[PDB]
This record gives sequence, C-alpha cells and structure tokens, in this order.
Amino acid sequence: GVFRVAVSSMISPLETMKGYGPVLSYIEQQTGRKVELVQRRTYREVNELIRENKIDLAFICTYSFVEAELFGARPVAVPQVEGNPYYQAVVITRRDSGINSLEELRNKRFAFTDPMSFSGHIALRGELVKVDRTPETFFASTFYTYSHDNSLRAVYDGIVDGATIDSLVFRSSNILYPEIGAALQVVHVSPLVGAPPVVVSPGLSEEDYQLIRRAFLNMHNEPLGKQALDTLFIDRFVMVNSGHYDYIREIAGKI
Repeated sequence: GVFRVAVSSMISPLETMKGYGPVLSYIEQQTGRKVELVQRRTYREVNELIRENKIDLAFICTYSFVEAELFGARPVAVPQVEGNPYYQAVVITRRDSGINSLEELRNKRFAFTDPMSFSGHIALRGELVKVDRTPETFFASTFYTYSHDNSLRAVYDGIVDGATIDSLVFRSSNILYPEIGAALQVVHVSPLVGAPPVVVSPGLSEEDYQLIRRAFLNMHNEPLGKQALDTLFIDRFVMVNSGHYDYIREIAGKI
C-alpha cells in the first residue's frame, strides 16, 4: 500500500512539499512504497490521523508527541538541527512596550500558536499553574494564530502585547527579518525540552517500524538522505531520550 506521511500545513505555507519532497523520496527509496503527504492545519487533526491509523508516519510537535505516546504512537528519531540547538519557549514583547517580564503581561493581550504546541501554548499554561491561574484568568484576552511567525507578527504590529514561540523560530526570524527582530525582546524563557520526534502510528508493523527507524538513523550515510537532511536544515536524526520530555509530561498532569 501507499505510505502516508502527515505534517502541519501551517509550518511552511506554500512550501511544505518543497521542504519535505526529498525526505519523502528517501522514504520511497528505503521502503519501496509510494508516499503520500497528508497535511492538516491543526496538530489535534494530525494526532487523530495517527490515533485512527489513517497515516503511517508523522512529523509532529513535542507536546503532540507526549499526547500521541498515550494512544500507542511510537517515536522513530529526533532531528539534530544544524548548530545542535536547545529547544525552549520564549516570551516576546516589543522593546518600546514597557512590558519587561511575564508578570507585567497580567491583564494584557496574548497570542498562542496551536493549542497542542509546547513552545506556542502549553509551556506558558504550565508556568501559570505556579500562581493558580490559567491564560484565561491571567491575560485580558488570548488568540491561537496557528503560526509562530504570525504570533511574532502580531506582537510587532501591537495587535497583542506578548506571545510565546519556538526559540528556533525567533532566532531564524531575527536573521531573515532583522528590522522586526530589533523591535522585539525575550522577557522570559522556559525550561529546555527535547526536539520534536518523528512518530509512527500504533498500527504500523514492527518490521516497518525497524525499517523506518534504520532509514532515519542512517539518513546522513545515504546520498538522497543527505539531500533530504540539507533541504530540512537537519544534520542527522538521533535516538529519542524519553527523559527529554518529562517536564512536558509533568506540566500536562498539572493540566
């Protein structure tokens, strides 16, 4: 049968197939199966496809992964990104806002990305537990933009007073749009968490799982693999360290 790969449509609008094409061709070469790219706007919809075994493999975010493990999604590997980054949520405001801490965002307008994002939502929902508040009882209003870049744009435009986003996206955005970056500051950083793992559906065969794991873990030793890695700005895939997501598991329990 077809091997179905699921991603969010909101990471790279108009450029998803452009970015994933080479890794999909690699999976065709390593599996001998036709590969179909399945997009959804929300991480909840992607997780439902995994849960119902409607797809084989998914590139999901870190909080999605923590929920997906509970219904038997299995980790394949995690990207080791060029610069070997560390992953955290950053809270950004405008430098000219006079809002210089998370505390000073009480009764302000705040942007989240996707409800199932750690860096775009859950990191800050987890944090607010310490003061027995939720985003709804801490902020004057909240909005789910479904995009780290749009959240960043909304802070820049004064539509919201702050946002929580992926530190990787903030870094890349400062380089590509330095005039936007210069207007913004990080007022708060989350604890470190692992990179988002690639997962397979609970229904995928153990044989297909071992093939897929070997294909990912050896991708940097294959010519088409290197082209797939270059195109995604990943140096290689490495084994999952489950401990790297324990902070997310703990937050999720405090709800």
